[PDB]
Amino acid sequence: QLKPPVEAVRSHYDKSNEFFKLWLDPSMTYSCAYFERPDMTLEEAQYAKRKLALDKLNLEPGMTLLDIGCGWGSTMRHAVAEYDVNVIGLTLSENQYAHDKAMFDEVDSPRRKEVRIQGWEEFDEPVDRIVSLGAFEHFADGAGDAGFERYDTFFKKFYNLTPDDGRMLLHTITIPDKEEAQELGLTSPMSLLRFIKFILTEIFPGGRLPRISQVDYYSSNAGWKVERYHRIGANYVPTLNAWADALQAHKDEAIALKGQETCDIYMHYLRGCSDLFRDKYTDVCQFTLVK
Amino acid sequence: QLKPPVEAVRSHYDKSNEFFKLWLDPSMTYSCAYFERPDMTLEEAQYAKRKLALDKLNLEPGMTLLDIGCGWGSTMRHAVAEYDVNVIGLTLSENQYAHDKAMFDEVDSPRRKEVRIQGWEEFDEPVDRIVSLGAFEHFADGAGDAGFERYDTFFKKFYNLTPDDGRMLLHTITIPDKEEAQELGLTSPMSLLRFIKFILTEIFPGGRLPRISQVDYYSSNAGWKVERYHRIGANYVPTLNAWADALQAHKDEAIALKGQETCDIYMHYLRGCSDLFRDKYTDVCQFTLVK
Ligand SMILES: CCCCCCCCNCCCCCCCC
Ligand SMILES: CCCCCCCCNCCCCCCCC
Repeated sequence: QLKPPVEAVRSHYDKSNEFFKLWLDPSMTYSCAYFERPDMTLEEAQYAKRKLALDKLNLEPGMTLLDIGCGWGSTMRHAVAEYDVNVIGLTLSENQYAHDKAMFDEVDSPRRKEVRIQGWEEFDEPVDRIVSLGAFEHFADGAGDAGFERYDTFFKKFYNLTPDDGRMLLHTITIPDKEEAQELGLTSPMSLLRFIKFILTEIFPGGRLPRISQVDYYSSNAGWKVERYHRIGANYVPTLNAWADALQAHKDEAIALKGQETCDIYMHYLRGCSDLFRDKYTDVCQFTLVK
Repeated sequence: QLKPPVEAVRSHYDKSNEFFKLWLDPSMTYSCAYFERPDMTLEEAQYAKRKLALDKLNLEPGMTLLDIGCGWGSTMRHAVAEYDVNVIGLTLSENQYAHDKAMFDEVDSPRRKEVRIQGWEEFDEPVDRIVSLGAFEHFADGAGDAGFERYDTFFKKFYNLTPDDGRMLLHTITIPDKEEAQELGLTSPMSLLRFIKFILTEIFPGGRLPRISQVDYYSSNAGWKVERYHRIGANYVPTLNAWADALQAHKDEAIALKGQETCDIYMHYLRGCSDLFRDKYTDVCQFTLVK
């Protein structure tokens, strides 16, 4: 069976918790926010995003929630606080794991709070609901076994680990399908091609963005149905600008911490990606998957 | 002023003359062929391509021809033989220079035969005609001063080094303009994006493909007029398949020579690029530039 893209993932997310601390919001949510109201700060928007997702799971207290690619815990920690469920978080980052583990010590609840350095490929317990925010772009990747063919194992797996009322909220960056790209009038100048290369080179090695039809094909092949396609990628512009701005604001702390080049790399990364979503070149979609 | 992309260029073209010898035609022409007649071998097609270009220069004997990015000499060596002009060749490859230099010893003529390790940025003599086949994609590159803004220096320079009847045959891979890409129905799946990244990573670091309108803008800004746009990119499929096939044919010699990975890399490179032109994602154009 499958090998998790450990080293690829670690090269990014294990860059330094203090480094990310500088420019992420306070909840350290590392995925597209949700400006449900025009006046939310970034941090309130991250809450709104977490909420928005968790609400779709029809969670009841006592249930077990699996969070795949649980980042820095915000989603788990929020799922317990606001829903009273037990949570299991999957991550491949040592830093993220270290931090979620400690962040758990703080607040208390009769609910289970587990973070693991485990891949979805290796998970094998029964759960009630599933959430994954901004991790999916790594699932087509593997320790030398990459391929969208992997989505197939994925959806069939977690269809089988969940009850008959089982639900999955898959939140992920996407790219337009043939028909829709044409319809958008999308075009790929040389600057853009250089950028993606830069991204796949300096930021997210082995990352693969799905087309909605890919998520359909493999999900339904497993028996899933999409109760909703919530396209919300426009929110990534405010998000990404916020991150970029904060990083710039801490330019001197950041150069002090992980170096000159990295400020440049990440500023370039953050500024650049903003435009991708501005231009509708990329999107973010939240699939509500049911049986 | 400008610094030539020496190390970027050397990383590719200085891979090994024996290595390229294995799969290039016998003239070792490293650019899109021209199957002027359906039955030409690759080698005859390279001649047809060289001819096709040189014919546009209205060369007379005694004239001086500058070949920019003269590759492995085929164009120079052909320009003397069939036109009786003196030739200067510019290259940044040590291997290419070594080889053209020796290849010159062989055949003889009262005509000057010069190959130099010099950039177009550094050239400063007067010439009658100018040819450049498959080098142009490196002109927007520089030793830390890349940018299409460079084309401006280029065209203004060689407008000034040539007489009033001066002509330039610019032969280069291109990419579609906005309007035309849309019209072609072009689309950039993830596989394609991964590929370009692979290309700009493992094959042609810093390479930049022009849009026809870019060549127009900068050329005319210098005073040039395009007497013809000869689009001939479809020929690159036969060319690239030929190269790929030959390399495969010599798989064992090649693995013996520069290693396992490199056979893989270059097979992947060659096979892959073929499709780019098959799909009209990229093109090849020959600009006849006049005053
Ligand atoms: C080529 C795509 C690489 C895979 C995407 C990994 C993003 C994982 N989410 C957390 C970070 C989101 C940063 C925004 C990415 C925008 C492009
Ligand atoms: C991203 C583009 C890189 C710059 C192009 C350099 C090609 C210089 N010609 C000689 C080699 C031609 C090989 C075919 C290239 C097809 C893509």
